[PDB]
Amino acid sequence: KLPTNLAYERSIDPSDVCFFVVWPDDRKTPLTYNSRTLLGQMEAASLAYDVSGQPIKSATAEALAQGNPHQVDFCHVPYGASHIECSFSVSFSSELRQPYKCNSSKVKQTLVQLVELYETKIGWTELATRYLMNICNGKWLWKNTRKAYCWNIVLTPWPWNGEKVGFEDIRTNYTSRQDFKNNKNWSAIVEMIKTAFSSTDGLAIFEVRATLHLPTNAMVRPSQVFTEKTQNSRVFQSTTIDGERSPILGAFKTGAAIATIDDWYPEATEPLRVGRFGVHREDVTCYRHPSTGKDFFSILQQAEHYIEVLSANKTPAQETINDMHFLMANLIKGGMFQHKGD
Amino acid sequence: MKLPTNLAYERSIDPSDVCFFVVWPDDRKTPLTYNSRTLLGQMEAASLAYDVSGQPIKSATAEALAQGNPHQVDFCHVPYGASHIECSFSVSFSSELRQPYKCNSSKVKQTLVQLVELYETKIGWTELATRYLMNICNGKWLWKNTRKAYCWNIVLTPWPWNGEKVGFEDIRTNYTSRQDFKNNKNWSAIVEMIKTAFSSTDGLAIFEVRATLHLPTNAMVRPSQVFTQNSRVFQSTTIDGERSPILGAFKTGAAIATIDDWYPEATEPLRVGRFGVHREDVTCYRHPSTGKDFFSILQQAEHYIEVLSKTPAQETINDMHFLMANLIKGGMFQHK
Amino acid sequence: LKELIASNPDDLTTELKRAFRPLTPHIAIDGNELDALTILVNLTDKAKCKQKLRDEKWWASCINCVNYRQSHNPKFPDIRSEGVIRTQALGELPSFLLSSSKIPPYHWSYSHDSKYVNKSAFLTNEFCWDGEISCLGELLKDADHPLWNTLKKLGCSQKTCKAMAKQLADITLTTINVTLAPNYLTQISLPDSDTSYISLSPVASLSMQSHFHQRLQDENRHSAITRFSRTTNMGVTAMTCGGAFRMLKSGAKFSSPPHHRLNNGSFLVLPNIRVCGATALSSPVTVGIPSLTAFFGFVHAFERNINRTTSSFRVESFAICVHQLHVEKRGLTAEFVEKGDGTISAPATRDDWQCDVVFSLILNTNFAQHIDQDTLVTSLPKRLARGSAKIAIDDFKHINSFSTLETAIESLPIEAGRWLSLYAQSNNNLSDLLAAMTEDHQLMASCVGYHLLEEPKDKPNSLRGYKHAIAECIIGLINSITFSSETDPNTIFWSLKNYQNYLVVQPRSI
DNA sequence: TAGACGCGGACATCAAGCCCGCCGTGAAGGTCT
DNA sequence: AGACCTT
Repeated sequence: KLPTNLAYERSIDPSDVCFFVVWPDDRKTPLTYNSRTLLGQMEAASLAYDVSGQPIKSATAEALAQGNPHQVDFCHVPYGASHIECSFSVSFSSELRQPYKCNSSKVKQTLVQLVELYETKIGWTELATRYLMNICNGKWLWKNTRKAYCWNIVLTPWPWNGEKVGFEDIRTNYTSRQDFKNNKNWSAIVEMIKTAFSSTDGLAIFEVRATLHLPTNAMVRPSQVFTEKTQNSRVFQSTTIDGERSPILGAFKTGAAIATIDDWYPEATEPLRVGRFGVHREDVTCYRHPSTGKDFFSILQQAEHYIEVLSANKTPAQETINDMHFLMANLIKGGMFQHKGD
Repeated sequence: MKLPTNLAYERSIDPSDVCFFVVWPDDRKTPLTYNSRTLLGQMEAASLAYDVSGQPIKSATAEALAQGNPHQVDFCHVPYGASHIECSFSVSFSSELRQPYKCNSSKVKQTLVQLVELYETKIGWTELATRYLMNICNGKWLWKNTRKAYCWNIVLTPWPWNGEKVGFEDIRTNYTSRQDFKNNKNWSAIVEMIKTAFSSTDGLAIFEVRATLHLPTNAMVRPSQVFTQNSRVFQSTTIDGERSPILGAFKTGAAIATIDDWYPEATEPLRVGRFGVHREDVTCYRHPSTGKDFFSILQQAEHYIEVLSKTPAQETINDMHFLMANLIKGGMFQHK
Repeated sequence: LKELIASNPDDLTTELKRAFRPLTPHIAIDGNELDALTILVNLTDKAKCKQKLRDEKWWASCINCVNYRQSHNPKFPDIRSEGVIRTQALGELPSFLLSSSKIPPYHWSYSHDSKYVNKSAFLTNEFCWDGEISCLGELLKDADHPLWNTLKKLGCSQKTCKAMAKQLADITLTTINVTLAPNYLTQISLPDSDTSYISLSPVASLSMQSHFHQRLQDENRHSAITRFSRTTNMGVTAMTCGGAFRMLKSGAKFSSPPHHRLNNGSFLVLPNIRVCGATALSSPVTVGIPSLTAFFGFVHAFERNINRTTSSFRVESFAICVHQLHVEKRGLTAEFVEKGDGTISAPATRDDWQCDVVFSLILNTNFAQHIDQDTLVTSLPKRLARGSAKIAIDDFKHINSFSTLETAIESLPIEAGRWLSLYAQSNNNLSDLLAAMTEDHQLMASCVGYHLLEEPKDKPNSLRGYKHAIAECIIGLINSITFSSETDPNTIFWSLKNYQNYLVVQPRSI
């Protein structure tokens, strides 16, 4: 199995999250930033100690009490503003049903049959609520909702016939999976995601709109660049809105916020970025390592075995469709499934 | 105990800039402004009439030492006829000291988590959290503007809260000692909302501070300065369409965090750091040859666990306050 | 051409080491000859004194590097890419299309691995003996050759080690060896007519990489530095100038004038498409607006989506209207791979360039009938040069069709743009462009077409199984148009013409 | 409703523009033996 | 597995 070239492409794609400042007389200007230098202090461990104790003799009690300048960027909410608002847009489609690469027929008809038999037996009501609870919570701001007063999500569906569905204060009301379900527009927006995945060339579009109340002169945290090389730290990713600079908060950083759903690994406390090695960025560990047997290429190599389980009416579903909820998550976002190359 | 090659914490205290405003007897408020003026001074440097480790040079005669040095500086004063000065900022207290932020080693992560937990149960947050609230409530975040002033008053509005605004008045005579804040109608209620921010998980508390300064006529205001001719350049932001000095975001965090007086001499409260540096004199108390810095207490953290399981003596307590104060500040404790 | 004048001005040792590595003008070893051939036989470790590098099995490591000489670099820009390509341009180009047929091909360089970088001396350096600018290894492969009794100036090489240099290097200098699977090569597919499709893989000529580097090292308004992190694996070209890679910045910050100053058919509009994070490294030598073959693929993947419903769409042309432009460095974090020893880490680090295009399109098809309202949205593709492609909800009411292209530019609800054409003046070197780029500072350069090295041939694992060639990149020049009242639309409405060895996209006026 | 809007002459000299010190670290290799 | 590897 695992032929020499096989690839899908993604079925969820966001855009970037531009920031704007609103004024008390209902006026809108974009948020800006400027660079700032500062005087730190000698605090690295490799300046006093060299290796395993042995403090450096040429770094005395006056050499350590110097200063060291470093230049940063800095962004904050200006004085006398109302709040921040954060435009954003998502879309959904159906590209998990047909492959993008070919040249093996026995795995091409198997990987389209497994989608058909997951569709009707145990349908899309599991994944399409997890992908929608990450959007409608405020998981896509990543750090701007901590140390904040309140925030409010308002989303415009398409194709829709009705009023703009909006979610009010989330820190008190929308706590668990229950209170998202007790809203009078919840089953109409999950089912139009179910319509998108399960139709040949179906489409869904959500335009998301947040309102963010922060304290006086509070800082704002966008995404940062990855350039390789007064040694400027914290250079912000930016765009030009209205002929003015503006920090953008990522484009692939927002695709990583939405797809934090994986809690089917052998310990399963916190959801993970969906991937084939299940990596936790704040550790360096790999949950679902390729020795536990639970990485993606050791679950994709029972694809004819999960045909032979879905046909039987006795579905276990304790630890055998968690191997299929995980398997269908990597087909929506994945797309370079190839063993020895590329 | 030995520490890994990737270790890091975030803050727990997060203050902001201090915007200034001028208040009139009409009760209206405008921003404060400044101007650059040029000066004329004397030849008064020792490296200008002498030689390096030597004798007076014979180019600096009686004439050529009586000329003028012109120099441009910035300058900011209270305008004539105003009433007082108005200041404002806000501090958040999270709990991001409980677990680390980037650790790569499952063994030292278990030690740092169960050391914060044994700290909460035996030697509580009544000693650290009182010290950070002490500096916010007597204007140590103004640094030199309370020097040579008549009277200043501070009014707080906390979140979450139901009641009235906290207020401290006449801070030269009434609010001096540690007991002078305990004798209050509103003091205990705001200390257990800083502890509950630290002790519980997903725990938050926001204070939003405002003060009034009374200065004599045309008195001078002293804000923060930039790092780089123009001597004495000031730090600026735009407040409702003008230019104004700001007194800095990191600088007001360095006045909240002067609580360290446990070093081996114990005279003046220092700014908390890994090596305990000082700037009034340019030496380091808590040098690593004394065995009292951060990285020599962090590598002995396994020893402090079986002291907390009879009360600890005094210096084991005074090194646990110093270890906790660097995790609140937390600052990328990597090595090798 | 600084042979002895640069030999002893008493500067330092590595003046010569910078002078043989092919990112510099050449020297001509004519007068002082034995003192220079004792340098290249002593550039292998890192005169006439540090010997025993002469008459040993040294030649076994010295003969293996002549097979890997790489006219084109298959490792650009990803490190792990096996391949050997050494072939010239296969044809010719007209006057206003810059490529590596317009500069002579004499800067080829060893790119296989890390160890044999220094041991690839003595047969891969170029030294201009009396006439010809030539290397050292494509000369010593015959008997009746001079400067070979100077190999016997050193009394070490017996004439049985001459007997291997007779017959080892016999027939080498025309090969192409890439295998498409399993490999990290890029490849695409393009129509050659309305009947078939040709697959093609762009490669990077390291004569154009050398030529643009050693001519742009002292002007900063027209050069943007792009670094890489494993310079040894890329070959000696990315090691000599290690990391740097000066490559042709856009010229000025983008300017938005007023759009137009005005008072069959089948003209369809698409208003203000916004792209989030499309790449800017279009050719291997330019930075700025993306390649206009990506504006072609955005159209042809759109006309195949409508032909799923009515199979007579036939888009036939398109027209580009750039409203915003913004280029910067952002960094693309690649994700974890299985490395190869035992571990799971990230692959090698590079710099990127990403862009942000707000543009709008005019499409002159032949379909003389209304399309729809609904399925004209569902049939839009979602990417433009690795980017995103979204519009709005409330801009679905500006999408309309027309039959007269002078009211069609009135339907664009922005009015602050610019149109695009091609600059039909000769650009035989890089110095032609920068002279035109300092008179204007408002013109852009990108890859407008490809240039084959092959007839092409049927290769087994070709992408969609069609027909696979190997191509270069064609630099061009992009212009501003206001469309006042008189500029005919033939300078707009570009197409693809298939000139039998190059697939250049140019407008339909030429 | 018809018109016109002035000549003639100078824009001074003189000195000077200080020093102090610093510029953090962890992670990301293909290839033959 | 590890030894090689330059501006």
